[PDB]
Amino acid sequence: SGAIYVGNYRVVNRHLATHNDWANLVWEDSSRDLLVSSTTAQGCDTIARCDCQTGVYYCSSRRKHYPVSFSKPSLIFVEASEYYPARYQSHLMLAVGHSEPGDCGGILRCQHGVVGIVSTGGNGLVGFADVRDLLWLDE
Ligand SMILES: CSc1cn(C)nc1NC(=O)N1CCC[C@H](C(N)=O)C1
Ligand SMILES: [Zn+2]
Repeated sequence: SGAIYVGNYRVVNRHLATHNDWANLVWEDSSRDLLVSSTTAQGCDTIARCDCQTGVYYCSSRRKHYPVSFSKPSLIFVEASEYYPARYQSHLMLAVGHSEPGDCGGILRCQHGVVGIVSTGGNGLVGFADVRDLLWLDE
Protein backbone atom coordinates (compact mmCIF):
# COMPACT_ATOMS: atom_id res chain seq x y z
CA SER A 1 0.00 0.00 0.00
CA GLY A 2 0.90 3.73 -0.35
CA ALA A 3 -0.11 6.98 -2.12
CA ILE A 4 1.21 10.37 -3.52
CA TYR A 5 -0.40 13.47 -2.02
CA VAL A 6 0.12 16.65 -4.16
CA GLY A 7 -2.25 19.65 -3.99
CA ASN A 8 -5.87 18.52 -3.87
CA TYR A 9 -4.91 15.07 -5.35
CA ARG A 10 -4.18 11.52 -4.12
CA VAL A 11 -2.47 9.09 -6.60
CA VAL A 12 -2.74 5.35 -5.88
CA ASN A 13 -2.36 2.00 -7.80
CA ARG A 14 -5.70 1.60 -9.61
CA HIS A 15 -5.91 -2.07 -8.40
CA LEU A 16 -5.77 -0.84 -4.74
CA ALA A 17 -8.22 2.13 -5.00
CA THR A 18 -10.99 2.46 -2.34
CA HIS A 19 -14.76 3.29 -2.68
CA ASN A 20 -13.94 6.89 -1.59
CA ASP A 21 -11.24 7.11 -4.36
CA TRP A 22 -13.79 6.01 -7.01
CA ALA A 23 -16.55 8.30 -5.63
CA ASN A 24 -14.06 11.29 -5.81
CA LEU A 25 -12.41 10.19 -9.16
CA VAL A 26 -10.48 12.73 -11.33
CA TRP A 27 -8.68 10.31 -13.73
CA GLU A 28 -7.89 6.59 -13.98
CA ASP A 29 -6.01 4.48 -16.55
CA SER A 30 -6.10 0.66 -16.31
CA SER A 31 -3.23 0.34 -18.86
CA ARG A 32 -0.99 2.31 -16.39
CA ASP A 33 -2.45 0.84 -13.11
CA LEU A 34 -3.01 4.50 -11.92
CA LEU A 35 -5.98 6.25 -10.32
CA VAL A 36 -6.10 9.86 -9.12
CA SER A 37 -8.77 11.13 -6.72
CA SER A 38 -9.53 14.53 -5.09
CA THR A 39 -8.81 15.37 -1.43
CA THR A 40 -10.05 18.00 1.03
CA ALA A 41 -6.57 18.72 2.47
CA GLN A 42 -3.48 20.13 0.66
CA GLY A 43 -0.61 17.73 -0.23
CA CYS A 44 3.00 18.91 -0.50
CA ASP A 45 4.70 16.14 -2.47
CA THR A 46 6.95 17.53 -5.15
CA ILE A 47 6.68 15.65 -8.45
CA ALA A 48 9.94 15.30 -10.38
CA ARG A 49 9.92 16.69 -13.95
CA CYS A 50 13.07 14.98 -15.27
CA ASP A 51 14.55 11.99 -17.22
CA CYS A 52 16.50 10.52 -14.20
CA GLN A 53 17.27 6.77 -14.34
CA THR A 54 18.54 6.50 -10.71
CA GLY A 55 16.62 6.87 -7.50
CA VAL A 56 15.50 5.33 -4.19
CA TYR A 57 12.32 3.31 -3.53
CA TYR A 58 10.58 2.21 -0.32
CA CYS A 59 10.21 -1.58 0.09
CA SER A 60 7.50 -2.30 2.67
CA SER A 61 8.25 -6.13 2.73
CA ARG A 62 11.78 -5.31 4.04
CA ARG A 63 11.02 -2.00 5.96
CA LYS A 64 13.91 -0.53 3.93
CA HIS A 65 14.68 1.91 1.11
CA TYR A 66 16.83 0.64 -1.77
CA PRO A 67 18.84 2.63 -4.36
CA VAL A 68 18.00 1.52 -7.98
CA SER A 69 18.89 2.22 -11.63
CA PHE A 70 15.63 1.98 -13.58
CA SER A 71 14.64 1.85 -17.25
CA LYS A 72 12.83 4.53 -19.34
CA PRO A 73 8.96 4.39 -19.13
CA SER A 74 7.67 1.84 -21.65
CA LEU A 75 5.07 -0.84 -22.64
CA ILE A 76 6.02 -4.04 -20.77
CA PHE A 77 3.97 -7.25 -20.74
CA VAL A 78 2.49 -8.08 -17.31
CA GLU A 79 1.17 -11.56 -16.37
CA ALA A 80 -2.50 -12.09 -15.46
CA SER A 81 -3.54 -11.43 -11.79
CA GLU A 82 -6.78 -11.22 -9.71
CA TYR A 83 -7.00 -7.51 -10.82
CA TYR A 84 -6.10 -7.69 -14.53
CA PRO A 85 -5.90 -10.14 -17.47
CA ALA A 86 -2.49 -10.64 -19.21
CA ARG A 87 -1.66 -7.26 -20.91
CA TYR A 88 0.98 -4.58 -21.76
CA GLN A 89 1.23 -1.96 -18.96
CA SER A 90 2.36 1.40 -20.34
CA HIS A 91 4.54 4.05 -18.65
CA LEU A 92 6.31 1.28 -16.62
CA MET A 93 9.98 1.39 -15.52
CA LEU A 94 11.86 -1.76 -14.36
CA ALA A 95 14.77 -2.12 -11.93
CA VAL A 96 16.72 -4.97 -10.28
CA GLY A 97 15.20 -5.02 -6.80
CA HIS A 98 13.20 -6.97 -4.28
CA SER A 99 9.41 -6.63 -4.26
CA GLU A 100 6.27 -8.55 -3.19
CA PRO A 101 2.54 -7.64 -4.04
CA GLY A 102 1.94 -5.66 -0.82
CA ASP A 103 4.86 -3.42 -1.88
CA CYS A 104 2.64 -1.63 -4.48
CA GLY A 105 2.23 2.03 -3.51
CA GLY A 106 5.82 2.45 -2.28
CA ILE A 107 7.25 5.72 -3.61
CA LEU A 108 10.23 5.94 -6.01
CA ARG A 109 12.13 9.25 -5.73
CA CYS A 110 15.19 10.93 -7.33
CA GLN A 111 16.90 14.25 -6.30
CA HIS A 112 14.08 16.15 -8.12
CA GLY A 113 11.18 14.56 -6.17
CA VAL A 114 8.52 11.80 -6.63
CA VAL A 115 9.12 9.74 -9.80
CA GLY A 116 6.36 7.14 -9.41
CA ILE A 117 5.02 4.21 -7.39
CA VAL A 118 5.71 0.45 -7.12
CA SER A 119 3.24 -1.31 -9.40
CA THR A 120 4.71 -4.68 -10.71
CA GLY A 121 7.47 -7.24 -9.79
CA GLY A 122 8.57 -10.84 -9.84
CA ASN A 123 11.82 -12.70 -10.66
CA GLY A 124 14.21 -10.35 -8.79
CA LEU A 125 12.70 -7.30 -10.62
CA VAL A 126 10.48 -4.38 -9.50
CA GLY A 127 8.30 -2.17 -11.79
CA PHE A 128 7.27 1.47 -11.14
CA ALA A 129 4.32 3.32 -12.63
CA ASP A 130 5.78 6.67 -13.84
CA VAL A 131 3.93 9.95 -12.90
CA ARG A 132 6.44 12.59 -14.19
CA ASP A 133 4.51 13.12 -17.48
CA LEU A 134 1.23 14.01 -15.57
CA LEU A 135 1.86 17.77 -15.59
CA TRP A 136 -1.71 18.63 -14.39
CA LEU A 137 -0.88 17.27 -10.90
CA ASP A 138 0.52 20.86 -10.32
CA GLU A 139 -2.15 23.01 -12.10
C1 LIG B 1 2.67 -6.12 -6.97
S1 LIG B 1 4.37 -6.16 -7.44
C2 LIG B 1 4.76 -7.86 -7.42
C3 LIG B 1 5.85 -8.48 -6.88
N1 LIG B 1 5.73 -9.80 -7.09
C4 LIG B 1 6.66 -10.85 -6.70
N2 LIG B 1 4.60 -10.13 -7.76
C5 LIG B 1 3.99 -8.96 -7.97
N3 LIG B 1 2.77 -8.86 -8.62
C6 LIG B 1 2.48 -8.08 -9.74
O1 LIG B 1 3.36 -7.68 -10.48
N4 LIG B 1 1.16 -7.81 -9.98
C7 LIG B 1 0.00 -8.13 -9.13
C8 LIG B 1 -0.74 -6.86 -8.72
C9 LIG B 1 -1.05 -5.97 -9.93
C10 LIG B 1 0.19 -5.74 -10.82
C11 LIG B 1 -0.15 -4.91 -12.04
N5 LIG B 1 0.18 -3.63 -11.98
O2 LIG B 1 -0.69 -5.42 -13.04
C12 LIG B 1 0.78 -7.10 -11.20
ZN1 LIG C 1 15.02 13.35 -11.40
